[PDB]
Amino acid sequence: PFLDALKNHVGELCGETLRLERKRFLWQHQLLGLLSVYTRPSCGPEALGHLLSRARSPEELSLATQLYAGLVVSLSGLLPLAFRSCLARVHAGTLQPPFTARFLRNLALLVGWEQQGGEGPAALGAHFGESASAHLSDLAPLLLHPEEEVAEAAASLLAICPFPSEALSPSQLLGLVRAGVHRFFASLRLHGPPGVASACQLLTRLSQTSPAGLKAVLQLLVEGALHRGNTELFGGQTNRRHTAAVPGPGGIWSVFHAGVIGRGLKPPKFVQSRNQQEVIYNTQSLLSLLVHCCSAPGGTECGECWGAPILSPEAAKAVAVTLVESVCPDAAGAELAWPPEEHARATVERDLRIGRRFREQPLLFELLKLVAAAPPALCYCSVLLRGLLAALLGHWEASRHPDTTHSPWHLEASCTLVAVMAEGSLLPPALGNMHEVFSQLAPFEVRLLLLSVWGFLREHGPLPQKFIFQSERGRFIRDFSREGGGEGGPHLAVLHSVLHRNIDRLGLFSGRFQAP
Amino acid sequence: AEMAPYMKRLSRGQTVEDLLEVLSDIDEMSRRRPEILSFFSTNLQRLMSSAEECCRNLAFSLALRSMQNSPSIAAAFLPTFMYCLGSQDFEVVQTALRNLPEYALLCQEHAAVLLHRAFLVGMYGQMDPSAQISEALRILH
Amino acid sequence: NLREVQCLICCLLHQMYIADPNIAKLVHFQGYPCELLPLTVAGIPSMHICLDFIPELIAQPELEKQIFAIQLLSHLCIQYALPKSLSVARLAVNVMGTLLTVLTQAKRYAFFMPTLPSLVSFCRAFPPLYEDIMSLLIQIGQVCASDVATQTRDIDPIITRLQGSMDPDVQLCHCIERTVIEIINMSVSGI
Amino acid sequence: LRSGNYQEVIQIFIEDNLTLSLPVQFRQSVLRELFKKAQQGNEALDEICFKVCACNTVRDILEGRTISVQFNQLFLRPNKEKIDFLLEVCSRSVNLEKASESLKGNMAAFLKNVCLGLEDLQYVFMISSHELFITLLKDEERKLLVDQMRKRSPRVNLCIKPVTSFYDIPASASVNIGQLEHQLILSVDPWRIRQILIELHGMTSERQFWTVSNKWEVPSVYSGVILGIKDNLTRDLVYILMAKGLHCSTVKDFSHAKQLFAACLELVTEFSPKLRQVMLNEMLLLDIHTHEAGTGQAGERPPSDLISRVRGYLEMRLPDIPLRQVIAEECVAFMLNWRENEYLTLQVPAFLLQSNPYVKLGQLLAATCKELPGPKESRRTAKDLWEVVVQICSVSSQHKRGNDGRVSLIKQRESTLGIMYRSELLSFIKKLREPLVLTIILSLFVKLHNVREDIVNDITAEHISIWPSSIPNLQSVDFEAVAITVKELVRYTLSINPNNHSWLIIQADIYFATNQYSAALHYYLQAGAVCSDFFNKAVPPDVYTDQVIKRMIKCCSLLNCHTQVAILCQFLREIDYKTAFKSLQEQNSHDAMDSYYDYIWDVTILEYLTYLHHKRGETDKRQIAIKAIGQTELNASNPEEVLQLAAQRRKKKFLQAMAKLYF
Repeated sequence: PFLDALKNHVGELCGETLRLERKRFLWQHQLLGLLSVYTRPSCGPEALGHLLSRARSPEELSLATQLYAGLVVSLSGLLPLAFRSCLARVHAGTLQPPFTARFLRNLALLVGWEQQGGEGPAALGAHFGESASAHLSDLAPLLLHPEEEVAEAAASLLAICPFPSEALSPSQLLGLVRAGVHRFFASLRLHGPPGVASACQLLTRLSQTSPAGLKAVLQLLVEGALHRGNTELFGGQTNRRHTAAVPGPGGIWSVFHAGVIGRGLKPPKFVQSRNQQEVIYNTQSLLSLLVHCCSAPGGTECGECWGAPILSPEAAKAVAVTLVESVCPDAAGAELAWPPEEHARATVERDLRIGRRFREQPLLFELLKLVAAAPPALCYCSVLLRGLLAALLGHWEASRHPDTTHSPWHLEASCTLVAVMAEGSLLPPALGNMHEVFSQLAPFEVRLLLLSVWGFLREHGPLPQKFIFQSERGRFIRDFSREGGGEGGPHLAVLHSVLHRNIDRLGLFSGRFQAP
Repeated sequence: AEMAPYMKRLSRGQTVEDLLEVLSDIDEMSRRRPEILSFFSTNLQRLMSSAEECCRNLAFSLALRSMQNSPSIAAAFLPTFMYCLGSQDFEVVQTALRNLPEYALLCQEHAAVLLHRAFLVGMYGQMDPSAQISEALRILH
Repeated sequence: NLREVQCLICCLLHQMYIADPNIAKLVHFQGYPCELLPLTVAGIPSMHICLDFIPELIAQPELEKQIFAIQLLSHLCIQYALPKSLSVARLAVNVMGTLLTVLTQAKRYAFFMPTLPSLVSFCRAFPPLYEDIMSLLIQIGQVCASDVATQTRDIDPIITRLQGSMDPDVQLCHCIERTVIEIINMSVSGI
Repeated sequence: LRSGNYQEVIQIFIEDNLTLSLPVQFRQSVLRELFKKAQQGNEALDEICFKVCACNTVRDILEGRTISVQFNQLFLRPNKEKIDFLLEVCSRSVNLEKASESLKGNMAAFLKNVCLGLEDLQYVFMISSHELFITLLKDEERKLLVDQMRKRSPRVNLCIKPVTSFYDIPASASVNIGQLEHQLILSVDPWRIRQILIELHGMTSERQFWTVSNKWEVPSVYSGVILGIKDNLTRDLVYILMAKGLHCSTVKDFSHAKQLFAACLELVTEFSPKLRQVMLNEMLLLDIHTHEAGTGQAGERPPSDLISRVRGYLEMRLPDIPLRQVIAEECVAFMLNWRENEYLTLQVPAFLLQSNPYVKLGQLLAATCKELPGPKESRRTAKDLWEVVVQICSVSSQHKRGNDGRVSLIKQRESTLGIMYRSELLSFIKKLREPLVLTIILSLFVKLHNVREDIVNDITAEHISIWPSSIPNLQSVDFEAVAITVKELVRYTLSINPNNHSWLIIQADIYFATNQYSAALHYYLQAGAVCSDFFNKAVPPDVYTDQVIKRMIKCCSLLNCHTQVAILCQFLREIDYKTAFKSLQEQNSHDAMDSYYDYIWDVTILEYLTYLHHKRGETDKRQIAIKAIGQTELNASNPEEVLQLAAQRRKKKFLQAMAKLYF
């Protein structure tokens, strides 16, 4: 009778077990142990769940581990059933949110404690990792919880929880990708760059899965960053009162006006306000997450370090493709070979649209630099570079100012664009070092230089090929010796004529354009 | 003592044959003297989310009859019913909606969250539960 | 002191409406803010004859007139529960379904955002419409769900099957789930 | 740069950091040349390259512009010298006695986010011990940063030893009995258990101490033979150690079970060799499960001595030992799992091959496994496999003398005209992990489900169809049993490789045949997401065949999503305009109408949409259709490359949108 009275009194029994008295806790702990050994269903998963849903200190986790160790010698299949009971209580209307936040924290501490040491975790055959990985689809939506502590605990758990050795089903893979990107953006908004470690760890851990997961992570990560709800972090974007004030001009005479043009004044117009430190450091956090995701496996620890790990030319290709998708979805000029100059006068609407997109969100330029440090990648962004270049050509055709510093953004966009295409091994080093004169020229002069750039890309196209995969230190290299043009003859001639005009001011910088 | 071997078979059961045969036996001996289903609560919870259709239907019918004996235990099968309503097997959800209005009456304190989850499962997931939830509404008053 | 002015104005409007119903029809065609819709319906008895032109008001090509007709009909059905009110309520449900068939996404949001509490009022007034009401909800729910899948979103509500200036589609989905919550809690506490 | 004195350039860049003199774009150009000429062949430049990158990024963070992706690239693998040089450059870069408050704030924020970027703790330590970091931040934020850095991987301490509420010097016989019993139940170390047993038998007189824990379980034949030892101490010891070893093997504690069975081995040597051979069979069980669980699918090979001992166990043949069939289960499962296609016909003689049906089924399955790499028929093996599997799924009595229903194959579990029961067949195929034999068995059960059970029109997909078509005695096989076992086999085979497109297609077809259109659409989309990298590339036509796309169209149509039907029927090799027009004519769509008009690329279907919207009164969806037609991307007379590339862009976006909705 004592055992099956405590069968339904186990709730208060374990509730007063966690008090850590002088000698009472050992007595009630053995009472729980003999209870869960005795009872015919089990009553061990419920006891383990109650010890896990209310543990707020390391020693009561320790008592939970002693309970499991005392139970594993007799019963079996305890931890999976305990986690089923816990997560079913979480997803139902019970287990009020401090309890589930605490439980997810205790689970994170336990499964992190497994993946360390070996004197203690190998003694208890708990297998917290496999049991936690079995419930991963049940555990992903907890990143979407309204309470911040539950979401933070779930983020820490999913950051530390190992994946199945079975690999991961694509539906729950995609769902984990959605949970990761949303948690990254939400923790970036709420806390900041301190507080995204769990989400970045989860995203960079399931980015190193099968490559479909890598493309999914990169795509959702850098199209969610350009969404309206998240682009503010990375840069940015009656009758009574009518009749009370109708005296004088009315009366027995007609009113003065004839109507209202629209609904009246067009608002009072909104003034956007940001601070640059948060902008630059959220950008730093996102580019750090991308450069972790787009990096190769590595893990060799060879040499004396001091080196640059490779960025994968396939991950940057995915980033380039989804960036082109986000900016210009059109397919009129999707060929990677540049058309003639006069053809730029046809698709001027698209060029203005890419110019507007680059002007509104600075992060696009930043992403181009990410595309830059993987030389087959920026070739896929030939449409974007062509459109932005054509917009800059239009601006310098329409410019009437004597000096190019009167338009800040267009000068910065031109110099940044040619610098990025010089990063991506598209232009020669001789011709790619021209932007340092752009700050002190005339608009027609920088126009002629950009037409020289356009003509060079006509003559030597930005094809995915013509890069050799040099294998001793395996990277793609474009060597400008063997194309037959080398440094652009007419192009460097025009650029040298540009220098030879403004000798008065381009004196010191004439040494950069010397022949190699 | 009279219920120990059947529940030992139910707990240590791997194949569909053993579970279905024990479920048939317990249904047969629960047609008369139907107060014996109080012991089969946790195992009926575990087997109610089983993927085979026949044993799942037997477990659901036994759970509903166990409510019919004493409705004070309907607050204990709630997490399993919520899990069956929101699982990814696409047959547990349909068997849950088939038994939705009866359990909606038999719970009557947590019917709001049950019907709420029914609407979101039928709304976000493309299926039509409107008849069952509306019938539960009309007989719930 | 606000209530005294409100009831005095209600008295004057009742006298003017019983003087000639054409003014009442013209005013309800013109429209007034919805926060007056309880006060105007509870306080002016003459709004009973307002159930004569709700079929005519709901047939106008203008859209905000249709939202006003739906809301006014809902408050009238709360006030006066008649076979005429139930018939015009069924007509309202059919009109909302037909406009669900024929509406552009932006116009769909603009039409279905202010209406949906009226469906709570319709369901509270009349039990025999429940499943019909329910059918409309599930339909609107999943079509909005489909719209959520059309483009990327900043909240991803599809995987949120557990419980400011946002995307209109997730706002419409949230309005649908809240009006379902309101219907269910109305049904539970409705005895 | 012309000569090659790069360190001199480094101190110029430090002086420029101090003075803000040189143009920033010149420094970026110099960084470009240093990276490029590092890539031109010299390996001695990466040090200078990191130094100049650090100088450039500290210039950028003084003047408040962005952090380069190269700086994030060079701290993928941090080191002591890298962070030391970064701190040295940051210390030389700012003069604290004449700096503005904005400069100190920028340097402190840069140091803080560099601390956040690091993952290993001692780097956070010596970057927090620099005098610059202490001076530039007040102590509360420094302690906050250190606290959140140590919170990432806490050194938690948990005790594993169980509760022992024991009081010293019990001075009582029954109390000491209880203490030694509780210690005996909890102990896993066999030598300690031996100490408990010898002391417990020493103090007691004639009490048997195996009936002291009812959770200990021994197999029936082994329990029969193990109670035959005469001495009490040896009975209790060998019984409870072998029970504890079996329970530890059950609960995946393999090393402790190895030690327990090793102690059992060293102590059973004296009494009998029959028990010896029994417990070497137990050793074989433990070794097989340890190899299949520890190494797993990532293990290189069996260690080639376990193969010899299982090879022997299949030819022990000593008739005086008890033999549980689960040993032979793991033997045949291990023989089929690791792809040894040589113990099928040359070895394993018929001299009691036919006694164990497990061996016969594994032999027949391996015989069919070797046939497939032959572009040739030779189909005796597939024929007999087909016969033995249609006979195992057959009911014995034709007119059912016992109970009139055939459905009793799932109820009676007797009366099978096979070498084995169907439940043991599921138990056998659930222990196989090799993909080729699993997909052989899956194609077999798919074919057995596709024999017109009463009438069926939708044939489930099958990767190979080499089995005999006509079935003799079709009334013998119970077909609801075939449906149940193919659902078991599919859902198990998803738990062997969830990223296998053919199995996902099979699951989708089985859901489609059972009128579960939503799940069928989910698994079809899932297969498309397996084969193409979440629709980034085009799905190959060997996965989305015309039958598969037509089934997806039917699933979308029966779920009342008609714009999706039109878009999905653009996918076919010949565009099915009839079903498109019939679907678009209806007025009860539960999917979106206008926002799915961006995923269309055929002028004909948009023409019909405009006609339908003009007739039926849609004055606003008509304008959406006009805007879609009037695009300069979907014109009929574009070059073919432009049209096909716009088509594949819309295919990618629409399939991703479907994977957004379902899946």
